[PDB]
Amino acid sequence: DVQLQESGPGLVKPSQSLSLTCTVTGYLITTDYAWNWIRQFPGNKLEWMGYISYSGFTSYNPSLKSQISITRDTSKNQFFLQLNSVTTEDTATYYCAFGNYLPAYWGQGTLVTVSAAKTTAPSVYPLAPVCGGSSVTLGCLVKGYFPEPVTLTWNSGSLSSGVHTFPAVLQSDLYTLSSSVTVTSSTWPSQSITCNVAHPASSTKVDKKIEPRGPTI
Amino acid sequence: DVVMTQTPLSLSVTLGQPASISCKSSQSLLDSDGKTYLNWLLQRPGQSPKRLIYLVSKLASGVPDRFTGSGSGTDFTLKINRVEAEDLGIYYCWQGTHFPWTFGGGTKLEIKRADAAPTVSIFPPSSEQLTSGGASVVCFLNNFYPKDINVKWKIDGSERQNGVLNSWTDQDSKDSTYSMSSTLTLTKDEYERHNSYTCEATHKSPIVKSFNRNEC
Amino acid sequence: LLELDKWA
Ligand SMILES: [Zn+2]
Ligand SMILES: [Zn+2]
Ligand SMILES: [Zn+2]
Repeated sequence: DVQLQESGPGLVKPSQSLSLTCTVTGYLITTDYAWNWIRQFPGNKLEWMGYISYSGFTSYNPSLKSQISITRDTSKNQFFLQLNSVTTEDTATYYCAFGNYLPAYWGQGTLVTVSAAKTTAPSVYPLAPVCGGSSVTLGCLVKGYFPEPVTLTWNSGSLSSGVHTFPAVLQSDLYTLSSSVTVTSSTWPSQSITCNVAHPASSTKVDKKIEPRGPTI
Repeated sequence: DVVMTQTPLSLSVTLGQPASISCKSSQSLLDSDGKTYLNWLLQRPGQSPKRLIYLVSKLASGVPDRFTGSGSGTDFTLKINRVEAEDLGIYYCWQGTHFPWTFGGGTKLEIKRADAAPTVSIFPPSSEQLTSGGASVVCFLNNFYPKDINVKWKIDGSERQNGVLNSWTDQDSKDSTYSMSSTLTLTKDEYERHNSYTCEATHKSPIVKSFNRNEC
Repeated sequence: LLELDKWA
């Protein structure tokens, strides 16, 4: 099979340089094809940035010429993207892809935020239902972190159905995110449900068990 | 640079009905080699874009014959013969005939279903947040349709839109519904000075959910 | 096995 995996810093300061790696598996980048970079801005806009061919020739989007460089390391079967002196407008999801030469297969994409704001760990709060059916809805609230993304799962991911995780929203340099999970009443509290949150940026991993509320007055 | 434009911006199609998206270029995509390099792309919620169509009509390996591409010059069309739920997401047209290669802005395909009121859940601040000196009240509106919904927060009867953060999911292909979270954040001191906390959902007679501090 | 386009 042929799989592409992007990797790199999720947060870079303005005026600094951006650096991304695409690791290719299942095919040698020296054999054939063009190896592309493409980004998607917030709002869904897609932009082709450029490619490096199997033969090592490069082609760049004229809009980016004096900023961009695409290189490769044939010993690690990797190709790279570099933008010098980024600005906040370079904030986007970056994708590696390959085609012959037009892109035909895409990577998983990696988010890069360009900002001056400071990396901040999340507070995670359990949301237990009010004392007042056949199903019950629990929640998790994650506040005051930066930058995106956080990884939120229920029971380390074993809980999948009936989960709704709401897109993070930025306010005053800090993100808020929430998630709800609906299960049958024969499931909880008879069985423990825990919200798990991972924030790679701050090396944070925290767990929060949802405990039933006590009786109301 | 070659401008790609799509219409409509959003298409609401009933399951089983055909859907057609339009794409236009600011100049002819017919190359001097005879071929026309017009491509279609699909991006399902939370996923990377996938190739759907190349050379106007050719299907990428794995794509059902339900999908038909056509057109020429500067006018192209993507047709989905029997729309299924998993087809929902964003469709992009893009050109490879001219340099640099450029993409259309996208068209969202949403599944049309019967209207549905939200299931509303309210959550007082957690003991953990309260102890830290903050207070967030959370309202979940789950599994509603259409997407356009309004939430009013009332504290001791008084409406309050200050310090409210709202967030919608994309459409769920399981039941073709949407969900949204509304979070009202106050200081603990403000929170402890009022009694009733109520969120009301009205939808494109409110569904109301409420609790009283002095009952917790 | 991708077929070639004009750029290849
Ligand atoms: Zn594989
Ligand atoms: Zn749901
Ligand atoms: Zn007050």
